[PDB]
Order: sequence, then C-alpha cells, then structure tokens
Amino acid sequence: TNQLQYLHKVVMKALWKHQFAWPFRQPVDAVKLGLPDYHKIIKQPMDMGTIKRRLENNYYWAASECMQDFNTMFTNCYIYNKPTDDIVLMAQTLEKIFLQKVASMPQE
Amino acid sequence: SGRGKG
Repeated sequence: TNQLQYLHKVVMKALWKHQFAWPFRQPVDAVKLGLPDYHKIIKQPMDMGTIKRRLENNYYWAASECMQDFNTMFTNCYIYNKPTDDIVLMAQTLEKIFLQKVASMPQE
Repeated sequence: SGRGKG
C-alpha cells in the first residue's frame, strides 16, 4: 500500500540512518548490555531492524500496525530506562522525527 | 523500574 511505501521510503529511511539510531537497530541484548531485568520489565521487545525487515518482507497488513511497532520500541525505552539515561533523549529525538514524518503520510 | 543503560 502507499502508506506502507511511505513508512519504508520516508520514515524508516530517515530514522535508520540517524546518528542516534544505533542502539535501536537490533533487539536489546540483555546479556551484552548487562540488563538481567530487561525481559522481566519489557514483555514486547521491538527494534528498527525488526520493523525494517517486516517492511521489506510485506509483513504488515496496515500502516497503523507498523506505526504501533515504532511506538512500542520507543515506549519500551521510556518505561525500562531511568529518566536521566542518555538513551531516553536519543529515543525522544527519533520519536519526534517519526511523528513529523507520519503527519504527512498518505491517507488510504 | 529497570537498572537502565546509563
């Protein structure tokens, strides 16, 4: 669909290459990052790599389904991390771009 | 409330 094309060619394109994107390009690895409570707190992990694969593989049935996955990724970050953690500011920066681009997405 | 990434 045209909305999913826009989410891939415009939204994901902008977010994937952003200088703050690197912590979000793959699933949170609780072992690598030393976060033994991560999966106790966050029950629906999400990341941009997964979203990008789903767009590439025509996994989504609706634009809002992809938008919900972006939202879950950012919301997980705000719920799990401390308010003062730098990753929170990175997520906020990327979410602002997501919303600005989504404001001009096609309607169908 | 999580340990957090720093």
